[PDB]
Amino acid sequence: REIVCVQAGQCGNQIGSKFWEVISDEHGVDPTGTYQGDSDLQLERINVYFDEATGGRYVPRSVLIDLEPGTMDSVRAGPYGQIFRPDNFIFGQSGAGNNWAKGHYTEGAELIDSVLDVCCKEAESCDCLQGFQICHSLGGGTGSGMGTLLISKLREQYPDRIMMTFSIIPSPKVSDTVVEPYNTTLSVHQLVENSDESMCIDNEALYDICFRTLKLTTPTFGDLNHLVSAVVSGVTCCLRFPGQLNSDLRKLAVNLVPFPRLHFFMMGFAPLTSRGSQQYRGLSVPELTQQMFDAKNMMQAADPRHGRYLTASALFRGRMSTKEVDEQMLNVQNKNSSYFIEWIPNNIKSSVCDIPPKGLKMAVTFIGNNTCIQEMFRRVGEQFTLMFRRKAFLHWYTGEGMDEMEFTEAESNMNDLVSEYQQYQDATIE
Amino acid sequence: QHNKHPGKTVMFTRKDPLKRGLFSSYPYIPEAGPNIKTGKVN
Ligand SMILES: Nc1nc2c(ncn2[C@@H]2O[C@H](COP(=O)(O)OP(=O)(O)O)[C@@H](O)[C@H]2O)c(=O)[nH]1
Repeated sequence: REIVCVQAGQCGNQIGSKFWEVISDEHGVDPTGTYQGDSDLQLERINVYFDEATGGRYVPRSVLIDLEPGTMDSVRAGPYGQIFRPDNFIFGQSGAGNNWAKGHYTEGAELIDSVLDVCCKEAESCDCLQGFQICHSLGGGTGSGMGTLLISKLREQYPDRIMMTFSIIPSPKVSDTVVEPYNTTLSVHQLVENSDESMCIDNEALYDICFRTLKLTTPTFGDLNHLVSAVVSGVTCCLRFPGQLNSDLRKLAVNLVPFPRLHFFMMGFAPLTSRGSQQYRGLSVPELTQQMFDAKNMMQAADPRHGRYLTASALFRGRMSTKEVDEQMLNVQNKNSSYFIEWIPNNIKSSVCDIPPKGLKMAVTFIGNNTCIQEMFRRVGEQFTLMFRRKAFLHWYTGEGMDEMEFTEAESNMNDLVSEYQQYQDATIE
Repeated sequence: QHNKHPGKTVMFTRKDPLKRGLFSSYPYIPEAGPNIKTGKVN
C-alpha cells in the first residue's frame, strides 16, 4: 500500500523537504540513505514511502516540480537534500508570475509531459498503489496551475485510486498576493470536480498556534512546516504500523464524506505543549481529547460554533485502553449534542495505533468535516465579485487566452457549494 | 496588536465521565391418608 508524493511550487517544495526530514527521522534513515534504525518494526513497512536502491540505500517516492529552480537549489543544498533522485527534479526556464493562466496554459503544457512520465514511472513501480498525495498553495501561480493540471491528468490515468491534497488558503486579514481571489476561485472549481478529499490551512492560524500555544520567541517557517509535516505523517501512521484497530485512507474517506461535493475538511494535531508548562499537565486520553476539540488548535480561521459537525475522525498513537477512547467520544457527543447533525447517529470514528512518534508517549491527529467552511467560500466569492465587476486585473488572464465564461462557471459552482452546505446545515427530520 | 483565531472554546470533557464506570445499569425489580396397617397377631 504505497503513497506517491508530489511537491509543487515554493510552499510545496519547502513543506516536502520538512516532511521527508520527519519521515526519515521516524524510520531511522541516515541522510546518506543507509538504514541505521533500532527495531524491525521500522524496516517491515519502509516500502510504503521508500524504494530500495542497491546495497542498502533508500530513495523517496516524490516528484518535485517548479518553473524556476531556485527553491529546488535551496532544497538540494539542505542537510537531507542528497536523498532525492536527481531525475525527479523537473523545471522550466521562467517563473509563473503568480498568474493562474500562465501556470496552467503556457509553461504548464510545455512541462506537463515530463511530469506525467515521472509520475507514471513512480506509480507503476509500486506492487500495490494507494492514493496520491499533493502539497501546494491555491493562491500562488505554479502551485495552483500545475497542481490542478497534474491532478486532472492523474485522475484521467488512475480514476480508481484516491486523490489527496494539502492546500494553503488565503488568510482573512492580510493578503500575501493581490490577485488571490481569482486563483483561489478557479482552483476550488478544479478541486471540487477532481479531488476526493482536501485539507485547508491558514498561515494566520499557524502563527496564532505558535505564539499563543507554543509561546515561541522567534518562530520561523521551519516550525510551521514542521507542524504541517507532523500532522501529514500522522494521518498515514495506521497504514504503516500495527495496532488494535487498523485504518486506511479509503476508510477515512468512506466515513467522512456523506455526499460527493462535501469533501473539504478541517485539520488539527493535539499534543502541542507550551515551552514552559509541561510540569502542569500529565499526558492522558482526556487531555489529548480536550486539546483535540479546542478551536485554538485548529489550522483554519472558521470556528465550529457557527456550524455543525457532520463527521469527524480521530487517530490515536500509543499504548492505551479502547474503553477510554470509546467513552471519551461518547461523552463529548452526549454533552455537546447541539453541535452534531442529528440525523446521523454517530459522527466520530476512532482508530488506535501501537507506535507513537519518537519522544512522545501518545499523539492524536484530528480531521473534521464542518459546515462553517461555507463562510470561507462566501468571503472569497465576495472578493471575486468585487474584482470581476470592475475588470480589476482581468487583462492579464484574458490576454493569456482565458474565456471570461470560465470565471462565471467557477463563481456559480462555488456559490452552489455554499448553498448546498447551508441547506444541509438547516435540514430537519420532520 | 497580534491577530487571533476567531474561534472560542465551547466543548469541554473530564476524566472518568461515566457513572460508576458503567455504560448503563438495569433497574431493580422486586420478587394424605392412613397407610396399610399390619402387625404380629394370632
Ligand atoms: N506554510 C508555508 N506557507 C508558505 C511557504 N512559502 C510560501 N507560503 C505561502 O504561500 C503563498 C505564496 O504561494 P507561492 O508558493 O509563492 O506560489 P508559487 O509562486 O506558485 O510557488 C503565500 O500565502 C505564502 O505565505 C512556506 O514555506 N510555508
